[PDB]
Amino acid sequence: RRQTSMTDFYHSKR
Amino acid sequence: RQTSMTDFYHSK
Amino acid sequence: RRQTSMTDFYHSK
Amino acid sequence: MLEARLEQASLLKRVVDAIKDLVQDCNFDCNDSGIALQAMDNSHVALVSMLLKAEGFSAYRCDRNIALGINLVSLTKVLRAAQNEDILTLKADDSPDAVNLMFESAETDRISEYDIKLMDIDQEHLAIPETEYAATVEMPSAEFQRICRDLNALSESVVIEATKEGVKFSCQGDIGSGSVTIRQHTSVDKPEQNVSIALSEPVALTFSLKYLVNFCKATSLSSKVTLCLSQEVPLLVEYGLGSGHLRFYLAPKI
Amino acid sequence: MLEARLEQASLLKRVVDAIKDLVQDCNFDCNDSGIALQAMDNSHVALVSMLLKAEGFSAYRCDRNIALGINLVSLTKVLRAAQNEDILTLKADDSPDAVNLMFESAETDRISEYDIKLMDIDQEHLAIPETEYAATVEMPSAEFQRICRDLNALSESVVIEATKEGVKFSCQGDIGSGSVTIRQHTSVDKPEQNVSIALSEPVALTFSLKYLVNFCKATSLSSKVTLCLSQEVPLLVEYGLGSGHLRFYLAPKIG
Amino acid sequence: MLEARLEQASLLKRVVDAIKDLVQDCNFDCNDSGIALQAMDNSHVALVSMLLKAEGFSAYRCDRNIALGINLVSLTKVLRAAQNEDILTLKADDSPDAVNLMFESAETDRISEYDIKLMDIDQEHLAIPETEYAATVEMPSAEFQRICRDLNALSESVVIEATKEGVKFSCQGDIGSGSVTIRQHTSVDKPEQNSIALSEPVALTFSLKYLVNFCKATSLSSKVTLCLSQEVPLLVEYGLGSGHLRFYLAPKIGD
Repeated sequence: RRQTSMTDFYHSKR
Repeated sequence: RQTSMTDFYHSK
Repeated sequence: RRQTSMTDFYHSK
Repeated sequence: MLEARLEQASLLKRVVDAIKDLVQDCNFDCNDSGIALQAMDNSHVALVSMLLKAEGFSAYRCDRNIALGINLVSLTKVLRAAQNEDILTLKADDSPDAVNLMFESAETDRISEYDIKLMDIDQEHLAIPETEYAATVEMPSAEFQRICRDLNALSESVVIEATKEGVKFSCQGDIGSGSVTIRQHTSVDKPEQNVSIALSEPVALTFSLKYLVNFCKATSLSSKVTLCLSQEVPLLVEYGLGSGHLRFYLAPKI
Repeated sequence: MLEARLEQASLLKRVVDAIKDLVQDCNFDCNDSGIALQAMDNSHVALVSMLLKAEGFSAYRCDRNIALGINLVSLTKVLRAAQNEDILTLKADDSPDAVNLMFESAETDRISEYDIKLMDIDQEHLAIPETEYAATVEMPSAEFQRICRDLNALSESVVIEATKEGVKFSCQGDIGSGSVTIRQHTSVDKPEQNVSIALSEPVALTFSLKYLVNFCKATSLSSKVTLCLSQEVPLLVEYGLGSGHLRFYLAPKIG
Repeated sequence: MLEARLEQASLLKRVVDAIKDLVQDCNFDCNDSGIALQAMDNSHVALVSMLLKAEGFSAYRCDRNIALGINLVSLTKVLRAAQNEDILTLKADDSPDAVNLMFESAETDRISEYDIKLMDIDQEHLAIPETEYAATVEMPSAEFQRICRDLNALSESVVIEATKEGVKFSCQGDIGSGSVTIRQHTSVDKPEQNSIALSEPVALTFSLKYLVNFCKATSLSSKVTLCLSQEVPLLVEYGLGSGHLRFYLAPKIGD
């Protein structure tokens, strides 16, 4: 029903 | 003209 | 800037 | 009900590829004799007749006759997943809704299994009486395929002319006219590459080249093809399978 | 500043070929450790993480960290002019506007030189912590590629199921249903055919097959592929490079 | 009138393949010297000049000069029906409406016969005087073709610049700038030779798409000759054994 995103699991960094 | 296969063989 | 033509160099025969 | 084991998955792949472009949806009729097929194209111009004999399978079992209605495009999609050397097994149940295909390889213990949904096909079969043909031509299948492609490049129709000397295929079109003449040719060295003509009386017929080109997609099934001609009957193009046959019938243009 | 030389250009070409169809524009982050790359696709469904360590180069020199923004399609166009055997050298200056590529061939005296303009790319980088995966499957890369293509012919999604038994890839679609099961297999003769499964707990996840098919374009980089799965994190598909690595991360389908 | 027999059907097939994408409809002028052809492309930027000498045929006979106007696409359709090793025979009469093609194979007895309808073509031929070129470069045809494709991927134009040391092909474009330098290389090798005969250095610019079209003659010879001087078009010559196939390319000026 939903294709998840990589950003659902790992937070943004610099 | 192009003939048909059913012109040569009956359906069975 | 300009593509020359073959006819610029050789004349008709 | 049905459990049929092919030694090389290649045979089935070749057969399906040799049928699918003429007829997309076919009934595979399975009985104690093996797996048979007969289908006309949508225009009723050509007819395919396949027999895979039960002797050709490394364990053939069919308890009750059943027609497996299969879309050959889907079947091709599934069959690409097996290498030519995979051990292939077809299975089906009593009132089957799907056909089970299993591909097995050696030295891996890797298992491939597919369940292709069946479809309902209303099979109109035709009675084909045994015929004594005026001309019978045995020739390399690749040679016939090349001739068909070459003449199809120029025309939609081909005139086939069988005489005691040899066989002429001729065509004409907007670009011009072309022809290929083959004579009876026997080699002791390489007889895969022989041309035989058994002829009681000369014969000349016209046929659609697109259908013959479709027929020639069976070239991979045998290095040899047989053409059977007489005026009052459709052309027969036969490829031997080893344990069965694949025959194409083509109605002439008159 | 930057001078990085490969003895065999093939490594770079395949790497670019293994990345460009998933993400077109990438920053090559250059530092003393080597050349790294991390990029998400436009849908943020997959993430590429490449490392070419300084160890694999003839001569690695970089006094200042720099991000080289490169369009990989242009890079592929330029790299087509280099044979796998060609000696390859990347060079860049202090605040570069372009990267210099040099291809050298043996027994020819032929030298090819290209100056590829760099571009400004705002790439969202993610912190990926080291994970202890519930299942780790090492298998022939060509086998995984074949499985992915075969099932992609039939469906958009694949269920990967890792148990003590083996690994099952299954799919469903309009034509029907399919599955491929591999058991952990050890060959005394030829160990590229090996399938090893290290599993602490069974795991079952669903993934997009088109992304996996794109991943499998890295098959030419290694005869072996490693699949790392656990229930709560994206799938990891890793190809070893010899002296570096190429990792793909794929977010699962859940509903 | 005309009966010309080739021992190998390959020569004609390759020759037609090397012309058809440059000029589609051509007049084959047949005389006692053999079969010649000269045609400009639709833009009048390039000119093809072919000579198949009567010596190259196993039986060449021409009682009367004849211009055979042929659509080369139809000719390719018909020539595909002959294998490279087939004995090929052309025939034509005095006022012909068609050209007769006959393909015969050995150890088979199969004969193929085709009559291609001719067309009326008004082709403007140009007088090309014998020229003393400032630079003459002999190089492997496959190498020139590879260079042309590689640079055509990156640019519309290529500068060909010859000095005593060697030959530089350079280009510029949106992606950046590139160059390939070949040095004069004499190895016993065979077709790897690269020779430059130069009286004066010369640098001229040319369209890469036309050169890529030229390189479709690569199958006719392992060697290609580039002839350059400042005031005349570039000559790209492929030797045939029987004569020659020449392409002339007018330069780009005032960049």
